[PDB]
Amino acid sequence: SAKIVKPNGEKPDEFESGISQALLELEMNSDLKAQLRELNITAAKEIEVGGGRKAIIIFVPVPQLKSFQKIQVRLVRELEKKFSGKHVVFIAQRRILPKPTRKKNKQKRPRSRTLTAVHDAILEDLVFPSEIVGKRIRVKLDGSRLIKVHLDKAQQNNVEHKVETFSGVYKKLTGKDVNFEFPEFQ
Amino acid sequence: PLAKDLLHPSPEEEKRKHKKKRLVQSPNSYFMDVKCPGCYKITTVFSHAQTVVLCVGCSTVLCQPTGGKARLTEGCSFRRKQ
Amino acid sequence: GRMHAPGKGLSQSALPYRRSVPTWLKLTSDDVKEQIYKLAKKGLTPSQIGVILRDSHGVAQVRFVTGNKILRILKSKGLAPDLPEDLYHLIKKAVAVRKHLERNRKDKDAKFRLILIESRIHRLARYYKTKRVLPPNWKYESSTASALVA
Amino acid sequence: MQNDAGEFVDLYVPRKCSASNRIIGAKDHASIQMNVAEVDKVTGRFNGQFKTYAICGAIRRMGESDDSILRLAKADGIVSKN
Amino acid sequence: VRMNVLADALKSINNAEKRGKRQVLIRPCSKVIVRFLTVMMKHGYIGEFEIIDDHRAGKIVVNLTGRLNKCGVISPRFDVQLKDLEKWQNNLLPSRQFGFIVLTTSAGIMDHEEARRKHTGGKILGFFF
Repeated sequence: SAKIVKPNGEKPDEFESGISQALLELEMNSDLKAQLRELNITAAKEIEVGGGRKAIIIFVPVPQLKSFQKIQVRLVRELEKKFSGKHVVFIAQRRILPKPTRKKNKQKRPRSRTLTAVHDAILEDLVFPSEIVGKRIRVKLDGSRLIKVHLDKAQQNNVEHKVETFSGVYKKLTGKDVNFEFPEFQ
Repeated sequence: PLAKDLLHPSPEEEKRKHKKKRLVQSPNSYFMDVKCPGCYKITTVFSHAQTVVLCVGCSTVLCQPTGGKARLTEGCSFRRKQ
Repeated sequence: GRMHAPGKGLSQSALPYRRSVPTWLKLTSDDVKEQIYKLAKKGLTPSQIGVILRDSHGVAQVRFVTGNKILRILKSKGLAPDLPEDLYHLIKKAVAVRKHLERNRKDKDAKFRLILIESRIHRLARYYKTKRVLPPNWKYESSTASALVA
Repeated sequence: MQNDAGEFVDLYVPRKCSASNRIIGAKDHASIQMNVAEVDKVTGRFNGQFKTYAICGAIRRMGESDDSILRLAKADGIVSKN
Repeated sequence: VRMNVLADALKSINNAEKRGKRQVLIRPCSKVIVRFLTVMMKHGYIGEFEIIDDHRAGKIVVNLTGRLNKCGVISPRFDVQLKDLEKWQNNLLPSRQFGFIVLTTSAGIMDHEEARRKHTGGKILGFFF
């Protein structure tokens, strides 16, 4: 509801009349001072998983995505307190550059910002509190493939309900379905 | 043994192979916390050390590098971390 | 296979899967770079920079902390050496063989080894003269090879 | 074998091994076809019908027929379920 | 020293299907050999196979069905035109009823029958039946 926490590269700001206001308002969390004063978010999508189970996502400028990791668990709790019945994830706006081809002086596309490295880097901030300890992409007998992501179970104690909204938000943003598994320690 | 499901091995069989050759490879190294006797300073020394690790204030020798896995000098306080 | 011995040895390091810094390493990118800027000025070389901050500092791999390699951050403001570290040690080891071979003329074994090391120098020198790490007129002269190594 | 007329033009359809899925030949004289007779649930006696398994001689001579016949009794509701 | 990675993988499948095994382990993964294997899985020779993602080159575990006769490779990637393709078929196929010489075109890694339903002669990449 204000132009401070939510900028863009462009003018449009639909569906942030309570979203950017949701983190203007809050008081006395751990790291209150170095968060409300200078950091910012970019955009938000309100997509669906399952049935009537909405999930607001936050698009983040990349150099301060690292500054959202050290306060994320003490930001998920407040944003889910205010927005009840709702899940909160943090995904960077990462800006795909197209694969060059036969068809001015464009210097070359860094592989940090390629389509393979983006659709991978979308996961390890999607599952922030559990990192990824394996990946077992498996083709489903008909050309359709399926990604099995193994999370660590050393921080299992928060990611139990978010796993089916993890696959739904990964399907809308990327286009490919996953499912998550919790294998034993090695 | 025509039907070993060689995508899901048991972790016991996973431990008793090479550090290469595994289904996903993973090293047999670890990091260990070592209290030298007589100081507050926890050391975070690597297991397969190659250097002679010295302590900062009470500057006695902590471990000895040897063949595979470093032998600690004194019987000392010691734990495997992470 | 091993290049100049018929060996089939499989013993080399295996990075783990997780690229992340562990939760106990409270040691920042600013601190590990300035440690590397300190003790590489104490005459140390990029293969032995990472070994002492693995053993006594817990930093598992500098690329997993800084996002950059060890020799890459030495060249970041110029205090990296002129010859590469691996070309330096073959040249240093070949001088030790050649000085040995002068007093020991009828050591026909070291005469066989001397061309195997010196072949590995020139095969690796032709790599760096294509990556423009070395100038194109750079030639391994055995006469001035003892002046390249200190 | 279903020509474009739609007719079966074939002397016989040979069996195939339930382990190695390959064809038992006409004179593979080590290929067994044996029956495993299931029981009823409540009293455990022979109820009349059975289940057949053909194990070809090439996979029988190799020596893991027992690994075979247990594995297809594991999958087909007979042995242990653990 | 692995000069061809499709040649090593498809040698490895061939030894275990005649050995009787239900799974193989293919140590390097490639984008040419996952598009190679979903030409024989689609025609119905192998089943579910998984790509094991590692940060270096991944592995592949293939579930063998038993319907495979031989899955070789034509090791120099020769060029084959659609005029020239018919004399490639009668050399290295057991019949004109079945089996596929799988060849990479500008429009994708295809069959030989997909290559002439399109008009897309290419480079021969391997064969399987």
